[PDB]
Amino acid sequence: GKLPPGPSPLPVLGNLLQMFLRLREKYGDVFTVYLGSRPVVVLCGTDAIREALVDQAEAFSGRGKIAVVDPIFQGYGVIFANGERWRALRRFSLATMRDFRSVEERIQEEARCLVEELRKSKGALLDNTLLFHSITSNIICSIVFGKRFDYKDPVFLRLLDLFFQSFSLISSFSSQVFELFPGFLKYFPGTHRQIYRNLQEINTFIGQSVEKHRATLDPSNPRDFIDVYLLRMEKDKSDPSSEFHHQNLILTVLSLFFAGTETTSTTLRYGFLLMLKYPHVTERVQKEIEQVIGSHRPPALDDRAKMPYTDAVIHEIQRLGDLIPFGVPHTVTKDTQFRGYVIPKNTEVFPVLSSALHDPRYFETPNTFNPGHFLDANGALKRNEGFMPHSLGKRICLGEGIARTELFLFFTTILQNFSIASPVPPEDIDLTPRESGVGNVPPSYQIRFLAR
Ligand code: HEM
Ligand SMILES: Clc1ccc(-c2cnc[nH]2)cc1
Repeated sequence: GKLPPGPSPLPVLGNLLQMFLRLREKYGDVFTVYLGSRPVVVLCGTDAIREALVDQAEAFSGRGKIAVVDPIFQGYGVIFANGERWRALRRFSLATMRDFRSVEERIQEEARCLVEELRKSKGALLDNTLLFHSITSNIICSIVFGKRFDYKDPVFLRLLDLFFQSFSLISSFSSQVFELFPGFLKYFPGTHRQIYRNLQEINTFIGQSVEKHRATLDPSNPRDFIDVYLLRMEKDKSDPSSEFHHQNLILTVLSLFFAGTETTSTTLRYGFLLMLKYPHVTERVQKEIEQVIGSHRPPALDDRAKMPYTDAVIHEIQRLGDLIPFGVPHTVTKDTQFRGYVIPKNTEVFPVLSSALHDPRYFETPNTFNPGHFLDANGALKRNEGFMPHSLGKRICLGEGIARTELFLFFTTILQNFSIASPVPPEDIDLTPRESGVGNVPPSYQIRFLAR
């Protein structure tokens, strides 16, 4: 057969001289795009993403490559694995992170520390970027290492700087050009060398933690993901077919930090910029916190079901946020039939999540902040099929539950204790991203946390 429609490519440049959502109106919801010397099928709109990821879930359950980090991951780890490797790691990961209320108690604890830290500034202007990277890194440190770090620790901070520098280098023009031609640019200096060095330095720290965990291991009292994985690693020691080896341990742990920090942190950074721009919304979240939780006890995950306005605001922050606008690349596991077109085995697929989050079928005002998008006539929370910020299908975000608990407990715990102000008036606040790509990031801003 033939691949979906699209612009006619060129020998090596592919469709370079024709550069996803731009091409949609001419070719359609599903089209073929050549990113140099490789073809990609793009899925635009809620229904075409749902058709592929939900209706043909096993076929679209493959994972593609991100050329700038593929030299680190090399198909290992829970995010970038495929086939049996992926199934075994994902199954083990859901099971272990589910075995350790404790993720909620640790998020509550991390929110109590954040309040304590914001209270020391005493209403001073600060850039919350570093503290939001720190609380989301501390939830994973707690899960994978069985402990958290102090916000003023220089070991912790040196690893964050180096790590968050990598996300900025990944979602950049330099790295975007690398994706189009990495078989040629790998031989020259570029951001790929810095991304490589920064993630190798974090892998070295993970490797040290794993040997320290093994050296202090109590097999009858596992305390975290690494301990559990080391016990599965000694169980499967005899089987050479086992996926539970050292290379998958380091790159699974890296995968959880790579995925579990940047995006949640930015969601919180973006949310506080919207709460600065729309104080009537922040005031209303505080009114709802005051009625359900009050001012003495801290927020708990059970409070969310009784706080639909706050819950709707958080949905709208993720929707308008649109942090992963093209999704994480997929691949077809076989030669698939899709809308009359034939997608050959191993072809890369891009579920353009942004086109679902801004779909005018499901959102009255797609480009405007409207918490009413998730509230019905009775003031109750309603969800629609356009809301897919964590994607869907078999590759659906493994930390969806963690991420959603973090946003609830950090937004409400901060707002119960603090009000916010900025030198920029609400009407002059801009929400333009700082660096687009695999991970959206908004512009840096200043904010005061005023104790109540
Ligand atoms: C607001 C925060 C977050 C957002 C918007 C988000 C979004 C996404 C998206 C769009 C994908 C791609 C799914 C696909 O390939 O179709 C994904 C995958 C993934 N997420 Fe997240 N995520 C968030 C937080 C987290 C957290 C906190 C964790 C870890 C605790 C995590 C772990 C993962 C993993 C391991 C994958 C790969 C799943 C697989 O390939 O099987 N994420 N996420
Ligand atoms: Cl290349 C890439 C891979 C995974 C993520 C991710 C998963 N969940 C949150 N972030 C982001 C970017």
